[PDB]
Amino acid sequence: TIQSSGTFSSKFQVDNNNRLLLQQVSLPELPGEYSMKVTGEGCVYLQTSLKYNILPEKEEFPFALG
Amino acid sequence: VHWERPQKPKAPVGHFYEPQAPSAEVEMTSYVLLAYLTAQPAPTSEDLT
Amino acid sequence: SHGCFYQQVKTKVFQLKRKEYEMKLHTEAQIQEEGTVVELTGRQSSEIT
Amino acid sequence: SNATTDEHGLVQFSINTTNVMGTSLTVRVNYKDRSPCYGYQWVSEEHEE
Amino acid sequence: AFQPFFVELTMPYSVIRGEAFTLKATVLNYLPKCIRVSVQLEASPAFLAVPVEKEQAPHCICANGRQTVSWAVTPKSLGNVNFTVSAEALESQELCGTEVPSVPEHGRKDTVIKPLLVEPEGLEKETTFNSLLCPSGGEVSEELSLKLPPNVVEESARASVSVLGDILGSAMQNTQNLLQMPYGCGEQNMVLFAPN
Amino acid sequence: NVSVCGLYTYGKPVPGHVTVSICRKYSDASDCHGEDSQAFCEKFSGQLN
Ligand SMILES: *[C@@H]1O[C@H](CO)[C@@H](O[C@@H]2O[C@H](CO)[C@@H](O)[C@H](O)[C@H]2NC(C)=O)[C@H](O)[C@H]1NC(C)=O
Ligand SMILES: *[C@@H]1O[C@H](CO)[C@@H](O)[C@H](O)[C@H]1NC(C)=O
Ligand SMILES: *[C@@H]1O[C@H](CO)[C@@H](O)[C@H](O)[C@H]1NC(C)=O
Ligand SMILES: *[C@@H]1O[C@H](CO)[C@@H](O)[C@H](O)[C@H]1NC(C)=O
Repeated sequence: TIQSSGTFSSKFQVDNNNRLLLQQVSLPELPGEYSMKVTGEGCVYLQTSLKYNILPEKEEFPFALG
Repeated sequence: VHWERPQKPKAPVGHFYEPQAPSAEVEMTSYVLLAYLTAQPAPTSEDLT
Repeated sequence: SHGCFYQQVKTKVFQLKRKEYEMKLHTEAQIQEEGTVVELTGRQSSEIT
Repeated sequence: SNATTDEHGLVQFSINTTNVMGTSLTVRVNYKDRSPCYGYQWVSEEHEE
Repeated sequence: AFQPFFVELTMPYSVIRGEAFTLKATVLNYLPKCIRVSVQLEASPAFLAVPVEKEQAPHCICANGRQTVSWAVTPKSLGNVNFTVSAEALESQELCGTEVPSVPEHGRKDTVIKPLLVEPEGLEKETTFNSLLCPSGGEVSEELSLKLPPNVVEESARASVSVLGDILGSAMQNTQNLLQMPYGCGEQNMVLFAPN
Repeated sequence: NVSVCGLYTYGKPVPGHVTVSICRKYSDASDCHGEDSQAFCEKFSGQLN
């Protein structure tokens, strides 16, 4: 279970039948305070990926000799 | 994550076919793995990550 | 009328590689008002080594 | 020991001799192999040693 | 299918919100008559387009005759965005050719609606996190705080999680694939023996 | 003999330009890191009427 402060909850179930099944889900909040709560038996690998865009700076006015 | 040999062998090396240097990257990485996986009670979490 | 002729060529059409052997330069000058042509065989052994 | 080529490409290397019967000497600028893609059977390049 | 007189556009599959790009709209005529065309595009506030040859009026295009125009456009919104292009014929303009009837069917004007994709401006980059939560007959927890808003752009922040069990991603092939017959010297014998 | 014809919407003809690169592949070059595997090529430019 994935619980997020901004009322964003999510649930997932893992069983032998869906042993190798990959359950992917999006995360829409810019601020992230995601709490993972797992119960029962069995290990689970959780991979999280985040992406964005940058480079709106680095345009100053030094000497540079023209 | 992984580990290679000293990123490229320093002294004059190469040409191809792994001469006197089989690259041993999979084996050493697995050795590191087996090490991380070993503990007396049971392994921890960080080592498993 | 004065001096001699020059020319810079490119060795791309030669493909200076494994299965293209030696260099024979057969120059042929045709002197005017006689139509007399004469040839010279040179630098056949340019060592593409 | 290393050294370098001067204006005339000459190197006067001296070696003291208090050793075994026969001495072998070699000098190279590159390594003991035709470093760029030598094993193909359709190659054409070398570097004298 | 076909159309006796159609207008087709050209633009890539995706663009960027910051930089601009040209939209090439061409019109093709297959009827024997030669007619002048009024080609334009209805634009939404999700972007900004400017023509390049709008002052000069088209002349005409006869059978198998095609003309083309362009528009320097820059997108503002993000994702899929609609673009509308309207093209039609004209009557009483016998200046290019001899005649110009210009009487198509009720749908005498081709109003095509094509969408295009646009990604958020700025250099794209990622960040990763991983974890192995193993409840062995109990409960386990963890907290992942995602926070990287320095000099970024709104709505470009996307995140995602993936739950699995991966000792089977490559379990299939090599297990089935190896098991061989032993032979050779001691070295080769071990080579073919130990892996089994 | 060589020919080029372009089908379009409803297989109708299309006007434009064409550049045919007829070629023979795998030349005398070594083909590794500095030698182009590409053998002789002939590029013909046509104006698709
Ligand atoms: C803009 O593009 C969208 C598609 O991305 C169009 O949305 C479709 O609209 C029709 C009704 O006009 C619906 O029946 C379809 O279900 C919609 N798309 C799909 C695939 O379901 C939309 O019409 C376009 N125009 C506007 C004004 O948004
Ligand atoms: C060879 O030895 C000299 C010292 O005599 C040293 O300066 C040089 O760096 C050495 N060769 C290389 C490749 O470094
Ligand atoms: C040459 O080197 C040897 C090395 O053992 C040394 O014994 C000898 O004195 C040297 N001779 C010289 C520097 O003339
Ligand atoms: C090739 O084209 C020529 C005319 O350009 C034609 O006469 C000939 O039959 C064609 N086919 C061949 C040569 O196989």
